[PDB]
Amino acid sequence: CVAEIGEKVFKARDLKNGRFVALKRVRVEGMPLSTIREVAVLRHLETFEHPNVVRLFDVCTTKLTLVFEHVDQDLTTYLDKVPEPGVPTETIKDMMFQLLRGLDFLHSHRVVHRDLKPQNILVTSSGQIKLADFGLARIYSFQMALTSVVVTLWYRAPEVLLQSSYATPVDLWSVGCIFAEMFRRKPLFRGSSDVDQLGKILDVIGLPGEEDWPPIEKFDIDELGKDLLLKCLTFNPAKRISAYSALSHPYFQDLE
Amino acid sequence: LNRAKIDSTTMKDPRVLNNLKLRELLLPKFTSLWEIQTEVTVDNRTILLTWMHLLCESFELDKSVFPLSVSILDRYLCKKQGTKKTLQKIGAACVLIGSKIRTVKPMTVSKLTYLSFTNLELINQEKDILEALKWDTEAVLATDFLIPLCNALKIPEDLWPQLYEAASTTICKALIQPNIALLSPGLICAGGLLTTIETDNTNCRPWTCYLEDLSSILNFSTNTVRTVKDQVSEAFSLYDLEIL
Ligand SMILES: c1cc2c3cnc(Nc4ccc(N5CCNCC5)cn4)nc3n(C3CCCC3)c2cn1
Repeated sequence: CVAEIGEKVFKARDLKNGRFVALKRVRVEGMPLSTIREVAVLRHLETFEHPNVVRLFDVCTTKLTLVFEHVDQDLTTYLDKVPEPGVPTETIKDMMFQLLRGLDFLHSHRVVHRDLKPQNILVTSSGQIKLADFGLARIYSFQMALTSVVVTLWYRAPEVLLQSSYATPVDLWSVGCIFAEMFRRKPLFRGSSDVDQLGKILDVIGLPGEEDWPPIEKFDIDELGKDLLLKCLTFNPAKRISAYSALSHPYFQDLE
Repeated sequence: LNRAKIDSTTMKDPRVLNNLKLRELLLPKFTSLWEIQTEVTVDNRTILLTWMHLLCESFELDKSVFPLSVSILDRYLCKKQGTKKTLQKIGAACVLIGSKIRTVKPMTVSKLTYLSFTNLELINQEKDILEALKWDTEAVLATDFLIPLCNALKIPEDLWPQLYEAASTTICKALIQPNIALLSPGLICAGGLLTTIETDNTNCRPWTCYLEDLSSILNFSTNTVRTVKDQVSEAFSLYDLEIL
């Protein structure tokens, strides 16, 4: 092990190659609910080898070690040091694509990744998206019970805050928030409580009418991103676009 | 605790049914039930499965916790030998694991031990099943198919809550029986709906009007569908707590 890259997520080499890997030495009711969920999903879907989801290599066991592929940096470090004027125009269009791609993946396998944050999203040297930390992730069957605590404060979709039942649109919320943060290299919504947070939001999207209840350039964006971003932050979650419907939207048609 | 409601992405997207069909092919079809087994038998399973189901029913767990535990258990019992004694430790670990995955409030070690081996032996047995399967624990459960099959069948969306409750229940009890363990998740599920629609007389078509389309949808013959219905209804009917 060398230098920590996550609060505990290490970084080391191996006896096979001194190649780069990420180590997650999980400190252990038996095995923590979350890591069992995380791994279970990742091994379930792994043979599909999707471009946009980190690979896992092994597990072993008192202490526990969880071994992944290494990535250059998290999108957090990226945005915090990308030469002015920050992430370029089209690099932005591109990572939005891969994000919505690895998330079109996921949802189609009835999986929801409800912990979408730039701390979690990864970026390989070649500038490719790798989604990580699948602790809060699980298969969505129907009529199944739900905790009331997913996503870090700043990326939490409304309806979650409103203590309603969530679903997939929870992923698209954070997306149209990371879409936002990317342009303006700082978190778009920075509350302090579930109620402050619902405010920072509600004093932007505006007052949802009686039907949707259980300036935006204001906050350097294309005319087209600003329909996508509005589509991913429509209050009503049965109105929020789907990653599939979004991948096809006009903001994207000009692309590598 | 609030419940997952309809989600077009996750239930009405046609490629969800497709991908279920696919990942269904990632659990290699069992040759015979518990082949690798020298001591315990299928008889020993219907019992333990019956306790397990009850344990899942009595503690009000999500409908998809018992299919996963049955899946885990069988799988573990291809790659490891188990005694007639430990056979209960094992099945109690499967519920421990399966709950942690598919349900928001897991069974605990206390609840699983206080009524049954020690609090450590069980944990070590969670370990042993975790290793043996190399932590590849999730699976495609017969339960996963109900709603996508309801969408596919153009069943009026508002009949889904009752049908989900009825059929997932009929399904889970069948899964106790041996001969249901061979059938493919999609098919076990199709039987569920038909066995159910027949019974309740839900405002659908009559069930035979879903046979030729469930054929189309799952890609089996209208005979395999009928047999899978019959087989399932029968396995339902074979439920008996006094077997314990
Ligand atoms: C599985 C695999 C990974 C993984 C693989 N590579 C990297 N690479 C990486 C990230 C960040 C940094 N920086 C170092 C200086 N401080 C700022 C950040 C450098 N390298 N991070 C990974 N994570 C992280 C998600 C959030 C926490 C752990 C994973 C989580 N699960």
